[PDB]
Amino acid sequence: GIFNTRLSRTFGYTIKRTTVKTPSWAVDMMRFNINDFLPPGGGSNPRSVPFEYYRIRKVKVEFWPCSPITQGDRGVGSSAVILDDNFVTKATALTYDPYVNYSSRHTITQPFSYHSRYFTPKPVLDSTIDYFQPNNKRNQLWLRLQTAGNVDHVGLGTAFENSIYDQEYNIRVTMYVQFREFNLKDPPL
Amino acid sequence: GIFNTRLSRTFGYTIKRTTVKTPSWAVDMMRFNINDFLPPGGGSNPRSVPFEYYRIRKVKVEFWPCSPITQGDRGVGSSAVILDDNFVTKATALTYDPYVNYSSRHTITQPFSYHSRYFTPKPVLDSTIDYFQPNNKRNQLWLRLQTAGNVDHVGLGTAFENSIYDQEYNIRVTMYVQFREFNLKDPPL
Amino acid sequence: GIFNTRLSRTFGYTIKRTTVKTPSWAVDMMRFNINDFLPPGGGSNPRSVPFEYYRIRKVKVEFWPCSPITQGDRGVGSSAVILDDNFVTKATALTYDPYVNYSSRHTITQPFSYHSRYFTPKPVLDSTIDYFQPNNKRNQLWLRLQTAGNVDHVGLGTAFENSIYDQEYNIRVTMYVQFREFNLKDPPL
Amino acid sequence: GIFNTRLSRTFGYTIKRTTVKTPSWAVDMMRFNINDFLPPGGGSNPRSVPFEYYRIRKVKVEFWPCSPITQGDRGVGSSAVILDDNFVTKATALTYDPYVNYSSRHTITQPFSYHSRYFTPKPVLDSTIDYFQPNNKRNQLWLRLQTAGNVDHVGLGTAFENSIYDQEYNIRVTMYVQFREFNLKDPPL
Amino acid sequence: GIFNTRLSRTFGYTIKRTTVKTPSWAVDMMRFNINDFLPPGGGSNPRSVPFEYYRIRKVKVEFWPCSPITQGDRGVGSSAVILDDNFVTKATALTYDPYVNYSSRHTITQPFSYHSRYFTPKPVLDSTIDYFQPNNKRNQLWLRLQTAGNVDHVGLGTAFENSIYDQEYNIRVTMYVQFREFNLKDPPL
Amino acid sequence: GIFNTRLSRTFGYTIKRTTVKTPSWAVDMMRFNINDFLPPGGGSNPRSVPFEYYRIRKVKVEFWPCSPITQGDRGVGSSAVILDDNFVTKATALTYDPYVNYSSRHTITQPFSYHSRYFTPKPVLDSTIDYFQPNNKRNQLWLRLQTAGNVDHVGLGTAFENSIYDQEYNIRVTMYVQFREFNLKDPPL
Ligand SMILES: O=C(O)[C@@H]1O[C@@H](O[C@H]2[C@H](O)[C@@H](NS(=O)(=O)O)[C@@H](O)O[C@@H]2COS(=O)(=O)O)[C@H](OS(=O)(=O)O)[C@@H](O)[C@@H]1O[C@H]1O[C@H](COS(=O)(=O)O)[C@@H](O[C@@H]2O[C@@H](C(=O)O)[C@@H](O[C@H]3O[C@H](COS(=O)(=O)O)[C@@H](O)[C@H](O)[C@H]3NS(=O)(=O)O)[C@H](O)[C@H]2OS(=O)(=O)O)[C@H](O)[C@H]1NS(=O)(=O)O
Repeated sequence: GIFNTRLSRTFGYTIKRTTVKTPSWAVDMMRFNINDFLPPGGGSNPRSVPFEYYRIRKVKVEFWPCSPITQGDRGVGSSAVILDDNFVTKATALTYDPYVNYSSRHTITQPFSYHSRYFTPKPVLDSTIDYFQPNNKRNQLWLRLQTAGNVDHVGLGTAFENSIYDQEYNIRVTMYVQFREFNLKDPPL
Repeated sequence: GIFNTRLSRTFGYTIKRTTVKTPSWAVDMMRFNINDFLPPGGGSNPRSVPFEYYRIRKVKVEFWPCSPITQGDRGVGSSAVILDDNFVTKATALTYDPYVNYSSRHTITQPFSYHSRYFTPKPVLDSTIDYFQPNNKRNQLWLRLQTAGNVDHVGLGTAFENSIYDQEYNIRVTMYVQFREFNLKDPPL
Repeated sequence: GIFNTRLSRTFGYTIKRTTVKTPSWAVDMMRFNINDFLPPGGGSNPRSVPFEYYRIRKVKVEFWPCSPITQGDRGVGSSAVILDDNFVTKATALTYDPYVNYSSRHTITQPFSYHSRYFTPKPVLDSTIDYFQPNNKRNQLWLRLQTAGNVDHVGLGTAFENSIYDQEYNIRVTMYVQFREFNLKDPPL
Repeated sequence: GIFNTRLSRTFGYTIKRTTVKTPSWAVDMMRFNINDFLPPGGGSNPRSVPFEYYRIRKVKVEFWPCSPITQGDRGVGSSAVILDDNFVTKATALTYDPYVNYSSRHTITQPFSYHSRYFTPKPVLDSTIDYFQPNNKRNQLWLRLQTAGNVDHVGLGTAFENSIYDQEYNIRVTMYVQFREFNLKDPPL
Repeated sequence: GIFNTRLSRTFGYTIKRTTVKTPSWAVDMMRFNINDFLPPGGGSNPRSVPFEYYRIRKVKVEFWPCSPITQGDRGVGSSAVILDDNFVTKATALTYDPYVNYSSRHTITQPFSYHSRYFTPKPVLDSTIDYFQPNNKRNQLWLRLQTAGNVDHVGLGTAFENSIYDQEYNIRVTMYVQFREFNLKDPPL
Repeated sequence: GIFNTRLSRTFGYTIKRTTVKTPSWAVDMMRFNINDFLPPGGGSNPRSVPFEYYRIRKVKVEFWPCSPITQGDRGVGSSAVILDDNFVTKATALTYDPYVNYSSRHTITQPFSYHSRYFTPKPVLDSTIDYFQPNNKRNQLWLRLQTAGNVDHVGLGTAFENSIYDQEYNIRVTMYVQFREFNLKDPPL
C-alpha cells in the first residue's frame, strides 16, 4: 500500500559576525530525522501517518535568506553531500573552505541569495562501518516507522564565509517519503 | 491529494426465535457512518487519517453466519438497497417480506449461508426532501471529514424469516472511501 | 425500475374586467406540486402509483381559451420561466409589463388565442438561497415520493393585459415524470 | 402503455408423515391468480397498479426447502405443467407417481433440495372445453384487470414422495406480467 | 442570456510587527462575497448588473506589496485553498506554518514580493456538512443574485511570517463571474 | 466589451373616427430615443445598463391591433422609412396617401391586421443638413450613452385610412442595440 507524499519543516540558522579580517569560513552539519517531520499520533495508532514502513526518496534543503539585498561584505561558500555521518568538524572561523573541492560542491552566494540542494539521503545503519547503498529506486531499503526512535538520515554539510554583519537564514527542509502497509487500527468507542 | 483506501468494521445481529407457526419475517435497517470506521486522532490532527474531504465510493456488507450447516427450519429472505432514510418499519414478525418485490432485492438463504451486497451509498443531506445523486464517479459530492459529527450514509434494509432457533450473524461492513487534501499538522515538541 | 409516463390536471383562471383606460396588466405566478396530480393510494401502499422516487423532466402548460373569437378590446401579454419561487409581486393593474424583457419571454395574444410553454421546472430545496442545477438528463436528482409532504416545484409567471370584458381560460397542465424502484407490497387477505 | 414488471408471493406447503411402508406419493395442484399478487387499491383507482389490461408472460415457482440436509428417508418426485384445470386427483398416499411419464416432468429431489419451474401459464377461459393458446408473445390475449374477480391461471401439478418425517416447503411464486393502458384517475382534494 | 465579465475590489492587509525572536507565523482567512463587488442598483432593478442568476467561475487574489525592496528581516509563508469554511484559527504568532504541507500550498516570499492565486471558489450551501462540487464548468450550480443577502464564497487561507517591521499589502480580488437571464425592468417616466 | 441585447417599449396609438365620406388618410410620425427604453440608473452609474457607448442596429415596430375581426369600414394604408427627420406634415384627414409611392412602402391592412417593420434607423446628427450613413455594420458610428440627453433616432412614418369607427393599436417598439466599454463603478459601502 504505497503512498508517496511530502513533509516539510522550517528552522533557523545564523552565522554570527566576526572581527577577523581574513576570509574565514564557518562549518556546520545537517542531519535529517523523520521525528522532526512526522509527529506522534494518538491512541492505538502511534504515529499520525498510519503506515508501517518508510523510505526517504529525496530531500530538498532550501536556504531562504533573511538579509537585505543591500547588505555588503558578501562572500562565497560551499554545500556538499555527506552520506556517512563523518562531517568536517564544526568550526567558527576556519582558514579555508573544506567543502570546496568536493565533487558534490555547489557554490553558496552570500548573504542575500537562495540556495537549494536536492539529493537522496542515506540512513545511518552502522556508524562504525558507515556503509550505504547507491541510488536505486527499486532496491532501496524499507525502514520501519518507529514510535519515538527513528534513525537519522544524513547528507548535507555547509561552509559559510563569515562577515562583519550577522547572516541569518530560514532553512526549509522538505522530505519526499514513500510509505507502505497502511495499518490503521479502529477500536470501538 | 487523493488516497483511495478501505475501512472495515464488524458487529453482530441476531434474529431471535419465535413460537409463531406461520412464515413471518423480521425487518431491520442498516445505516453507515464514518465515525464507526475512522476513530478520532490526537493533537492538532482531529482524525486518525489526516485528510479534509471524503466521499464514500462503495460499501460491502457481508453477513457471515454463526450457525451450523446442520441447523433446520431454514428460510428465505431479502436484502434491498434503500438510499433515502425511509425504511420499512422495524418489525419482529411481519406476515410478509416487504423487500421481495424491490428491484434491488437479493435473496437471503438462511441460516448458514453467506450473503454479500456491494453498492454505492448516498448521504443524508436533507431528510425532509430526501434527495440523492445518481452514480457518477466524476460528479460525486465531496463531504467534509468532521471531527465528531459526520453525516449518516444509507443504503441497506433486510428481511429475515424467523425460525424456532436463534439465527446469529457477524456482519462485516467494508467502506471503500476516497479522501482529498492531506492536511497534516506538525507542531514542534 | 424506470417508468416514464404522463400526468395532467385542469383548472380555471379568470381576469376580471377593469374600468381603467390605460394599458394595465395583471400579474400572477404558477407553482407545480405532484400531490395535486397524484392522489393517495390505499392500504399498505400510501400512493396510487407504487414507486419510491421521481424526477420531473418537462411540463406543458396549456392556456385553452373559454372566450369567443368575436370579442373585442384585444390586448397582449407575456409569460416567462422563473426557477426560484421569488416571482414578481401579484398585481391587478400594473402600468408596465414586467415579464416583457426576460430572455424566456414568449408573447401572448389575447383573449381567444392558444398559448403553450414546454420547459424543465426545478424544485425548491432551500428557499433562502434558491439554488438549482442546469438542464441535464443524466445528473438530475432523484426526489422521494412522500406520503403528504412533497415539495413544490416552480417555473412560470405571467402578465395579462386587462380589458373591459372578463377573460376566462381553462388551464391544462401536463407533467412528464420518471419513476424508479417499484415498491409494491402484497399483504395477505 | 406497456409496463413489464414482476410480482411475487410466498406461502407454505407441507407433506405430512405416513407410517405406510411402501413408496407412495402425495399429489396436489397449484393455480395462479393475480388477486393474490396485486392488492386492491384505494379511491377511484380500484387496483394498486393503475392499468387496465394484463397478460401473464411467465411464472417461476420455487420450492425452497425447510428441512435440514441431514434428513433421511429421501425420495424422488415429479412436477408437471398442466395448462387446462384438470389435474390428477388430490391424493395423500398414491401407489405411483402420475406425473412421471409427462413430457413436462422435472424430477423433484426431496426433502432438502431446491426445485424451480419456469413456464408460461394459460387462463381458464372455458372450463367446459378447456382451450388455450400456444406460446406466442405477439398473439397472447390481453385480459382485463378486474376489481375482485380475476380469472385463475393454471399450469403446475406436483407429486411428492411421502416419508416418515414431515417435509415442509416455502413456495415463492413470481409472476412476470405485462400491463397496458395506464388509467390513473386524479380527482381534486 | 449569458454574460461573462470581471469584477474587482481592493483592500488592505497588514501583518504587525512582533518583538518575538522565534520564527512565528500570522494566520488569517479570506472569504469572497458578491455584495462587495456588485453594488445595489436603483429603482425596479435591485442590483446594478441586471441579471437574475450568477455563478463564480474563478477568483484572482493578488497580494500587491507596499514595502520597499530594501526591507530586511525577510520571511517565507504559504497560501492554501480552503473550500469549506473551516480555516485554521486566526493567530498572531503561531510557532509553525499550518498551510505548509497542504497540497494547494504556494510559497509566499515576503515582504516585497508579489503573490497571485487563481482558483475556483465554492459557495457555502451548508456550513454544518460543508459539501461542495468538483470543478465542472457545465455542471456548476447557478445561484440567485439576491438583493442584500448573497452567500459567501470561500477558498483562501494564508500564513505570513512575522517580522520586526510592519508588512503591509494592498489586496486586489478579481472575480470572474457568469450571469444569466437579463431581467431589466423599464417602467414609464 | 461588446454586448448585443434587446430593449422594448409599448404604447398606444388611435386613429379617431371621422364623418367624412371620402377616403382620407391620417398621417403621423414616429421617432426612437433610447431614454424611453433605458431608464436612469442609481449612484455612480448614471444608467441602468453599465456601458459607455452604443449604436442602434435595428428596430422592430409592431402594430398590434386592438380591434375585433368583425369590424367593418376596412381600409388600406402605408408605412415608410424616413431616415432624416423631415416627415410629411401631421394630418387628420388628408385626401391621399403620401407614403404610397415611397420605395420603402409596405401596405397596412386595417383595422384588425398586424403590421411589422424591421429596419436600421439613423441618428439626427445635424437636423439642418440631415446627413446619414448607409448600412454598414462595421462602419456604423458609436454614440455616447448620455445621462439624460440622448439623440433621437428616426425612421418611420405612417398613413392610416380613416373610418367611421375608432382604430386603436398597441405599438411595441423593440430596439436591437450594441454597447461597448463596460464601465461599472464600485465604491465602498
Ligand atoms: O424529520 C423530522 O425530524 C421531523 O419531520 C416531520 O415529522 C414527520 C417525519 O419526518 C416523517 N418521516 S420521513 O422522514 O418523512 O419518512 C413521518 O414519520 O411523519 C412525521 C410526522 O409528520 S406529520 O406531523 O406531518 O404527520 C416534522 O416536520 S414537518 O413535517 O416538516 O413539520 C417534524 O416532526 C420533524 O422535522 C423538523 O426537524 C427537522 C430536523 O432538524 S431538527 O429537528 O432540528 O433536528 C428539520 O430540518 C431542518 O431543515 C433542513 C433543511 O431544510 O435542509 C436543515 O436545514 C439546514 O440546511 C439548510 C440548507 O439545506 S440544503 O440546501 O443544504 O439542503 C440551511 O440553509 C439551514 O440554515 C440549515 N438549518 S439551521 O442552520 O439549523 O437553521 C436542518 O436539518 C433543519 O434546520 S432547521 O431545523 O430549520 O434549523 C425540519 O425542517 C423540521 N420540520 S419543519 O416543519 O420545521 O419544516
